[PDB]
Amino acid sequence: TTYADFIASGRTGRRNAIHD
Amino acid sequence: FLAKAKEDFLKKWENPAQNTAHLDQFERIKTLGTGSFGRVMLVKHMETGNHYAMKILDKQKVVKLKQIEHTLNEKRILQAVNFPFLVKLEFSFKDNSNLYMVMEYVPGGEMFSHLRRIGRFSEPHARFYAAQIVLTFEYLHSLDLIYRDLKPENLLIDQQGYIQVTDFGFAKRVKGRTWTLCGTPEYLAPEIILSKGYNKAVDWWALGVLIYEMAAGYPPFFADQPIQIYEKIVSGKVRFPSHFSSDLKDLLRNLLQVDLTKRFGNLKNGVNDIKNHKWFATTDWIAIYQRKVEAPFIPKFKGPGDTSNFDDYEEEEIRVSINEKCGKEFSEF
Ligand SMILES: O=C(N[C@@H]1CCCNC[C@H]1NC(=O)c1ccncc1)c1ccc(C(=O)c2cc(N3CCCCC3)ccc2O)cc1
Repeated sequence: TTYADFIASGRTGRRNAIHD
Repeated sequence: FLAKAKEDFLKKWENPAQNTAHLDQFERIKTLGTGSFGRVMLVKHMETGNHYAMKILDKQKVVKLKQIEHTLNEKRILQAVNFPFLVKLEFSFKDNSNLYMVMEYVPGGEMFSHLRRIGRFSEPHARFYAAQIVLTFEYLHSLDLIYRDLKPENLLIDQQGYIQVTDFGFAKRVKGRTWTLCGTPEYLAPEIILSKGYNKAVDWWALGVLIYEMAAGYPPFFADQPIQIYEKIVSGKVRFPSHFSSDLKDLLRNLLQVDLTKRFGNLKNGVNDIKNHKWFATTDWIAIYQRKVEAPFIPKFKGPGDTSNFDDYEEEEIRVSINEKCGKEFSEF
Protein backbone atom coordinates (compact mmCIF):
# COMPACT_ATOMS: atom_id res chain seq x y z
CA THR A 1 0.00 0.00 0.00
CA THR A 2 1.13 3.60 -0.56
CA TYR A 3 0.88 4.21 3.17
CA ALA A 4 3.25 1.27 3.82
CA ASP A 5 5.66 2.62 1.22
CA PHE A 6 5.66 6.05 2.87
CA ILE A 7 6.20 4.67 6.35
CA ALA A 8 9.13 2.56 5.10
CA SER A 9 10.67 5.57 3.29
CA GLY A 10 13.38 7.84 4.69
CA ARG A 11 11.08 10.88 4.38
CA THR A 12 8.64 10.49 7.30
CA GLY A 13 10.57 12.62 9.72
CA ARG A 14 11.06 16.37 9.74
CA ARG A 15 12.10 17.46 6.30
CA ASN A 16 14.91 19.93 5.79
CA ALA A 17 14.90 22.77 3.33
CA ILE A 18 17.33 22.61 0.44
CA HIS A 19 19.70 25.23 -0.85
CA ASP A 20 22.03 24.92 -3.86
CA PHE B 1 -8.59 44.93 5.71
CA LEU B 2 -6.38 44.09 2.72
CA ALA B 3 -6.48 47.85 1.89
CA LYS B 4 -5.25 48.99 5.25
CA ALA B 5 -2.83 46.05 5.46
CA LYS B 6 -0.51 46.98 2.59
CA GLU B 7 -0.20 50.52 3.96
CA ASP B 8 0.82 49.28 7.41
CA PHE B 9 3.17 46.68 5.96
CA LEU B 10 5.03 49.03 3.57
CA LYS B 11 5.76 51.44 6.44
CA LYS B 12 7.42 48.70 8.49
CA TRP B 13 9.05 47.13 5.40
CA GLU B 14 10.71 50.45 4.59
CA ASN B 15 11.77 51.34 8.18
CA PRO B 16 12.28 48.01 9.97
CA ALA B 17 12.41 47.81 13.75
CA GLN B 18 15.92 47.01 15.05
CA ASN B 19 17.43 46.12 18.40
CA THR B 20 14.27 45.91 20.49
CA ALA B 21 15.51 43.69 23.39
CA HIS B 22 18.63 41.86 24.75
CA LEU B 23 19.43 38.13 25.47
CA ASP B 24 19.83 38.83 29.19
CA GLN B 25 16.13 39.86 29.32
CA PHE B 26 15.19 36.15 28.72
CA GLU B 27 15.44 32.85 30.65
CA ARG B 28 16.14 29.95 28.30
CA ILE B 29 13.87 27.01 29.15
CA LYS B 30 13.81 24.32 26.40
CA THR B 31 14.54 23.70 22.70
CA LEU B 32 11.35 23.46 20.60
CA GLY B 33 13.14 22.91 17.27
CA THR B 34 16.44 23.02 15.36
CA GLY B 35 17.83 24.01 11.96
CA SER B 36 21.25 24.08 10.29
CA PHE B 37 22.38 27.36 11.89
CA GLY B 38 20.53 27.30 15.20
CA ARG B 39 17.37 26.55 17.10
CA VAL B 40 14.11 27.79 18.49
CA MET B 41 13.81 27.80 22.30
CA LEU B 42 11.04 28.31 24.75
CA VAL B 43 11.99 31.33 26.85
CA LYS B 44 10.47 33.50 29.51
CA HIS B 45 10.75 37.30 29.22
CA MET B 46 11.83 38.09 32.78
CA GLU B 47 10.24 41.59 32.86
CA THR B 48 6.68 40.64 31.83
CA GLY B 49 6.77 36.95 32.77
CA ASN B 50 5.48 36.10 29.26
CA HIS B 51 6.69 32.97 27.43
CA TYR B 52 7.92 33.27 23.84
CA ALA B 53 9.71 31.23 21.20
CA MET B 54 13.18 32.49 20.46
CA LYS B 55 14.99 31.67 17.25
CA ILE B 56 18.78 31.89 17.63
CA LEU B 57 20.95 31.87 14.50
CA ASP B 58 24.70 31.58 14.39
CA LYS B 59 25.96 34.45 12.14
CA GLN B 60 29.14 32.58 11.14
CA LYS B 61 27.15 29.48 10.09
CA VAL B 62 24.66 31.57 8.08
CA VAL B 63 27.56 33.15 6.16
CA LYS B 64 29.13 29.73 5.57
CA LEU B 65 26.00 28.45 3.84
CA LYS B 66 25.52 31.76 1.96
CA GLN B 67 22.15 32.47 3.57
CA ILE B 68 22.78 36.07 4.55
CA GLU B 69 20.26 37.61 2.20
CA HIS B 70 17.64 34.93 3.05
CA THR B 71 18.05 35.55 6.83
CA LEU B 72 17.81 39.35 6.25
CA ASN B 73 14.62 38.61 4.25
CA GLU B 74 13.21 36.44 7.08
CA LYS B 75 13.51 39.12 9.82
CA ARG B 76 12.61 42.10 7.61
CA ILE B 77 9.44 40.39 6.42
CA LEU B 78 8.45 38.90 9.77
CA GLN B 79 8.78 42.22 11.66
CA ALA B 80 6.61 43.91 9.00
CA VAL B 81 3.61 41.51 8.58
CA ASN B 82 0.42 41.15 10.64
CA PHE B 83 -2.19 38.43 10.15
CA PRO B 84 -4.13 36.01 12.44
CA PHE B 85 -2.25 32.99 11.11
CA LEU B 86 1.28 34.41 10.98
CA VAL B 87 3.33 34.05 14.14
CA LYS B 88 3.85 37.50 15.66
CA LEU B 89 7.41 38.77 16.06
CA GLU B 90 7.77 40.56 19.42
CA PHE B 91 11.45 41.46 19.58
CA SER B 92 14.57 41.13 17.48
CA PHE B 93 18.22 41.74 18.32
CA LYS B 94 21.74 40.51 17.67
CA ASP B 95 25.02 40.19 19.57
CA ASN B 96 28.63 39.37 18.68
CA SER B 97 27.85 35.80 17.64
CA ASN B 98 24.10 35.38 17.00
CA LEU B 99 20.87 36.75 15.57
CA TYR B 100 17.73 36.55 17.72
CA MET B 101 14.04 36.61 16.83
CA VAL B 102 11.55 36.43 19.73
CA MET B 103 8.06 35.35 18.58
CA GLU B 104 4.77 34.27 20.12
CA TYR B 105 5.05 30.77 21.62
CA VAL B 106 2.52 28.56 19.90
CA PRO B 107 2.06 25.77 22.46
CA GLY B 108 0.06 23.21 20.47
CA GLY B 109 3.08 21.78 18.61
CA GLU B 110 3.64 21.47 14.88
CA MET B 111 0.91 20.12 12.59
CA PHE B 112 3.64 17.71 11.50
CA SER B 113 3.62 15.97 14.91
CA HIS B 114 -0.18 15.56 15.06
CA LEU B 115 -0.44 14.51 11.43
CA ARG B 116 2.21 11.76 11.60
CA ARG B 117 0.83 10.41 14.88
CA ILE B 118 -2.80 10.34 13.71
CA GLY B 119 -1.98 9.17 10.16
CA ARG B 120 -4.18 11.57 8.22
CA PHE B 121 -6.82 14.22 8.77
CA SER B 122 -10.48 14.02 7.75
CA GLU B 123 -11.45 16.18 4.80
CA PRO B 124 -13.21 18.70 7.12
CA HIS B 125 -10.11 18.88 9.48
CA ALA B 126 -7.80 19.27 6.46
CA ARG B 127 -10.16 21.88 4.94
CA PHE B 128 -10.15 23.92 8.18
CA TYR B 129 -6.40 24.25 8.00
CA ALA B 130 -6.28 24.73 4.22
CA ALA B 131 -8.68 27.70 4.47
CA GLN B 132 -6.32 29.42 6.83
CA ILE B 133 -3.40 28.96 4.44
CA VAL B 134 -5.52 30.21 1.49
CA LEU B 135 -6.19 33.41 3.44
CA THR B 136 -2.57 33.74 4.58
CA PHE B 137 -1.35 33.38 1.01
CA GLU B 138 -3.96 35.88 -0.19
CA TYR B 139 -2.49 38.36 2.41
CA LEU B 140 1.17 37.61 1.76
CA HIS B 141 0.74 37.69 -2.03
CA SER B 142 -1.06 41.08 -1.77
CA LEU B 143 2.19 42.42 -0.25
CA ASP B 144 4.26 40.85 -3.13
CA LEU B 145 5.60 38.23 -0.66
CA ILE B 146 6.17 34.60 -1.63
CA TYR B 147 6.43 32.23 1.32
CA ARG B 148 8.24 29.29 -0.36
CA ASP B 149 8.36 26.78 2.53
CA LEU B 150 4.82 25.50 3.19
CA LYS B 151 4.82 22.20 5.04
CA PRO B 152 3.28 20.77 8.26
CA GLU B 153 6.61 21.25 9.98
CA ASN B 154 6.14 25.03 9.75
CA LEU B 155 2.47 25.26 10.81
CA LEU B 156 2.17 25.58 14.57
CA ILE B 157 -1.17 24.96 16.28
CA ASP B 158 -2.24 27.51 18.89
CA GLN B 159 -4.45 27.04 21.97
CA GLN B 160 -7.58 27.69 19.90
CA GLY B 161 -6.56 25.05 17.37
CA TYR B 162 -5.77 27.55 14.58
CA ILE B 163 -2.55 27.68 12.50
CA GLN B 164 0.45 29.95 12.97
CA VAL B 165 2.90 29.97 10.03
CA THR B 166 6.56 30.10 11.12
CA ASP B 167 9.99 29.86 9.53
CA PHE B 168 10.17 32.67 6.93
CA GLY B 169 13.77 31.84 5.90
CA PHE B 170 12.76 31.60 2.24
CA ALA B 171 10.18 34.32 2.16
CA LYS B 172 11.03 37.09 -0.29
CA ARG B 173 9.39 40.29 -1.49
CA VAL B 174 9.35 39.96 -5.27
CA LYS B 175 7.34 41.71 -8.01
CA GLY B 176 7.68 39.62 -11.16
CA ARG B 177 9.98 36.51 -11.14
CA THR B 178 12.76 35.03 -8.97
CA TRP B 179 15.14 32.10 -9.49
CA THR B 180 16.46 30.52 -6.30
CA LEU B 181 16.31 26.78 -5.98
CA CYS B 182 14.93 26.65 -2.45
CA GLY B 183 12.09 25.10 -0.50
CA THR B 184 11.51 21.54 0.65
CA PRO B 185 11.73 18.80 -2.04
CA GLU B 186 8.21 17.34 -1.59
CA TYR B 187 6.65 20.81 -1.95
CA LEU B 188 8.62 22.23 -4.92
CA ALA B 189 6.69 23.30 -8.00
CA PRO B 190 8.08 21.93 -11.31
CA GLU B 191 9.10 25.44 -12.46
CA ILE B 192 11.39 25.75 -9.42
CA ILE B 193 12.99 22.39 -10.25
CA LEU B 194 13.50 23.33 -13.85
CA SER B 195 15.31 26.65 -13.09
CA LYS B 196 12.77 28.54 -15.21
CA GLY B 197 12.10 31.58 -13.11
CA TYR B 198 8.97 31.48 -11.07
CA ASN B 199 6.50 33.56 -9.16
CA LYS B 200 3.92 33.37 -6.36
CA ALA B 201 2.18 30.45 -8.12
CA VAL B 202 4.70 28.15 -6.41
CA ASP B 203 2.87 28.77 -3.14
CA TRP B 204 -0.39 27.57 -4.72
CA TRP B 205 1.29 24.45 -5.97
CA ALA B 206 2.62 23.90 -2.44
CA LEU B 207 -0.91 24.33 -1.01
CA GLY B 208 -1.94 21.42 -3.21
CA VAL B 209 0.85 19.27 -1.76
CA LEU B 210 -0.12 20.23 1.79
CA ILE B 211 -3.84 19.48 1.26
CA TYR B 212 -2.96 16.12 -0.33
CA GLU B 213 -0.65 15.30 2.57
CA MET B 214 -3.15 16.30 5.22
CA ALA B 215 -5.90 14.20 3.63
CA ALA B 216 -3.86 11.16 2.61
CA GLY B 217 -1.25 11.15 5.40
CA TYR B 218 1.54 11.11 2.81
CA PRO B 219 2.54 13.58 0.14
CA PRO B 220 1.79 13.23 -3.56
CA PHE B 221 5.45 12.66 -4.47
CA PHE B 222 7.80 10.89 -2.11
CA ALA B 223 10.96 8.75 -2.47
CA ASP B 224 14.17 8.28 -0.44
CA GLN B 225 16.25 10.90 -2.34
CA PRO B 226 15.36 14.47 -3.30
CA ILE B 227 16.36 13.87 -6.90
CA GLN B 228 13.82 11.02 -7.23
CA ILE B 229 11.14 13.32 -5.76
CA TYR B 230 12.05 15.92 -8.37
CA GLU B 231 11.67 13.39 -11.17
CA LYS B 232 8.21 12.45 -9.94
CA ILE B 233 7.15 16.09 -9.64
CA VAL B 234 8.30 16.90 -13.16
CA SER B 235 7.43 13.83 -15.21
CA GLY B 236 4.97 11.99 -13.02
CA LYS B 237 1.25 12.20 -12.56
CA VAL B 238 -0.66 12.55 -9.34
CA ARG B 239 -2.77 9.66 -8.12
CA PHE B 240 -5.26 9.86 -5.26
CA PRO B 241 -6.29 7.59 -2.41
CA SER B 242 -9.69 5.89 -3.14
CA HIS B 243 -11.08 7.69 -0.08
CA PHE B 244 -10.53 11.20 -1.52
CA SER B 245 -13.82 12.88 -2.45
CA SER B 246 -14.39 13.82 -6.05
CA ASP B 247 -14.33 17.50 -5.07
CA LEU B 248 -10.93 17.13 -3.29
CA LYS B 249 -9.49 15.42 -6.33
CA ASP B 250 -10.76 18.14 -8.67
CA LEU B 251 -9.25 20.87 -6.48
CA LEU B 252 -5.88 19.14 -6.19
CA ARG B 253 -5.72 18.49 -9.94
CA ASN B 254 -6.07 22.26 -10.45
CA LEU B 255 -3.43 23.18 -7.82
CA LEU B 256 -0.92 20.42 -8.75
CA GLN B 257 -1.06 21.68 -12.34
CA VAL B 258 2.31 22.04 -14.09
CA ASP B 259 0.88 24.56 -16.61
CA LEU B 260 0.96 28.10 -15.19
CA THR B 261 -1.80 29.43 -17.45
CA LYS B 262 -4.05 26.77 -15.86
CA ARG B 263 -2.97 26.54 -12.20
CA PHE B 264 -5.54 27.73 -9.63
CA GLY B 265 -4.30 30.85 -7.84
CA ASN B 266 -2.50 31.98 -11.01
CA LEU B 267 -5.50 32.74 -13.23
CA LYS B 268 -7.02 36.16 -13.73
CA ASN B 269 -9.62 35.35 -11.03
CA GLY B 270 -6.69 34.70 -8.65
CA VAL B 271 -7.50 33.37 -5.18
CA ASN B 272 -11.22 33.07 -5.87
CA ASP B 273 -10.84 30.13 -8.17
CA ILE B 274 -9.81 28.37 -4.95
CA LYS B 275 -12.26 30.04 -2.54
CA ASN B 276 -15.28 29.27 -4.68
CA HIS B 277 -14.31 25.71 -5.52
CA LYS B 278 -16.88 23.09 -4.39
CA TRP B 279 -14.38 21.53 -1.94
CA PHE B 280 -14.61 24.76 0.08
CA ALA B 281 -18.44 25.06 -0.12
CA THR B 282 -18.74 24.64 3.67
CA THR B 283 -16.09 27.29 4.35
CA ASP B 284 -17.19 30.67 5.62
CA TRP B 285 -14.10 32.63 4.71
CA ILE B 286 -14.77 35.64 6.88
CA ALA B 287 -15.51 33.36 9.86
CA ILE B 288 -12.19 31.57 9.44
CA TYR B 289 -10.48 34.96 9.22
CA GLN B 290 -12.20 36.18 12.39
CA ARG B 291 -11.47 32.83 14.11
CA LYS B 292 -15.19 32.20 14.78
CA VAL B 293 -15.17 28.63 13.50
CA GLU B 294 -14.82 25.83 16.08
CA ALA B 295 -11.52 24.03 15.43
CA PRO B 296 -11.81 20.29 14.80
CA PHE B 297 -8.84 19.56 17.08
CA ILE B 298 -7.71 21.45 20.21
CA PRO B 299 -4.23 20.43 21.49
CA LYS B 300 -3.73 19.45 25.14
CA PHE B 301 -2.42 22.38 27.24
CA LYS B 302 -1.40 22.19 30.94
CA GLY B 303 -0.42 25.76 31.81
CA PRO B 304 2.10 28.02 30.02
CA GLY B 305 5.67 26.95 29.45
CA ASP B 306 4.34 23.38 29.07
CA THR B 307 6.05 21.67 26.07
CA SER B 308 4.52 18.14 25.87
CA ASN B 309 3.22 18.91 22.30
CA PHE B 310 6.89 19.13 21.23
CA ASP B 311 9.64 16.62 20.77
CA ASP B 312 12.73 16.70 22.93
CA TYR B 313 16.00 18.00 21.46
CA GLU B 314 19.57 17.96 22.81
CA GLU B 315 20.19 21.17 24.70
CA GLU B 316 23.39 23.15 24.25
CA GLU B 317 24.41 26.44 25.82
CA ILE B 318 24.19 29.65 23.79
CA ARG B 319 27.71 30.91 23.24
CA VAL B 320 28.54 34.57 22.71
CA SER B 321 32.02 35.55 21.63
CA ILE B 322 33.81 38.58 23.03
CA ASN B 323 34.60 39.56 19.40
CA GLU B 324 31.92 40.78 16.99
CA LYS B 325 31.38 38.39 14.03
CA CYS B 326 30.04 39.24 10.60
CA GLY B 327 29.05 42.73 11.67
CA LYS B 328 28.96 44.20 8.18
CA GLU B 329 27.01 41.29 6.74
CA PHE B 330 24.20 41.72 9.31
CA SER B 331 24.27 45.45 9.69
CA GLU B 332 20.57 46.00 8.97
CA PHE B 333 19.32 43.12 11.21
O1 LIG C 1 13.99 25.52 15.13
C1 LIG C 1 13.70 26.06 14.05
N1 LIG C 1 12.37 26.10 13.65
C2 LIG C 1 11.32 25.31 14.36
C3 LIG C 1 11.58 23.83 14.02
C4 LIG C 1 11.60 23.46 12.53
C5 LIG C 1 10.18 23.32 11.98
N2 LIG C 1 9.49 24.68 11.99
C6 LIG C 1 8.90 25.07 13.33
C7 LIG C 1 9.91 25.90 14.14
N3 LIG C 1 9.26 26.22 15.43
C8 LIG C 1 8.78 27.50 15.67
O2 LIG C 1 9.18 28.42 14.94
C9 LIG C 1 7.90 27.78 16.81
C10 LIG C 1 7.47 29.11 17.01
C11 LIG C 1 6.63 29.39 18.08
N4 LIG C 1 6.27 28.45 18.96
C12 LIG C 1 6.67 27.19 18.78
C13 LIG C 1 7.50 26.82 17.73
C14 LIG C 1 14.71 26.55 13.12
C15 LIG C 1 16.00 26.84 13.58
C16 LIG C 1 16.97 27.29 12.69
C17 LIG C 1 16.65 27.45 11.33
C18 LIG C 1 17.70 27.86 10.41
O3 LIG C 1 18.85 27.63 10.80
C19 LIG C 1 17.53 28.33 9.02
C20 LIG C 1 18.08 27.51 8.00
C21 LIG C 1 18.00 27.86 6.64
N5 LIG C 1 18.54 27.06 5.66
C22 LIG C 1 19.33 25.87 6.05
C23 LIG C 1 19.32 24.84 4.92
C24 LIG C 1 19.81 25.48 3.61
C25 LIG C 1 18.91 26.66 3.24
C26 LIG C 1 18.91 27.70 4.37
C27 LIG C 1 17.33 29.06 6.31
C28 LIG C 1 16.79 29.88 7.29
C29 LIG C 1 16.88 29.52 8.65
O4 LIG C 1 16.33 30.35 9.61
C30 LIG C 1 15.35 27.15 10.86
C31 LIG C 1 14.39 26.70 11.76
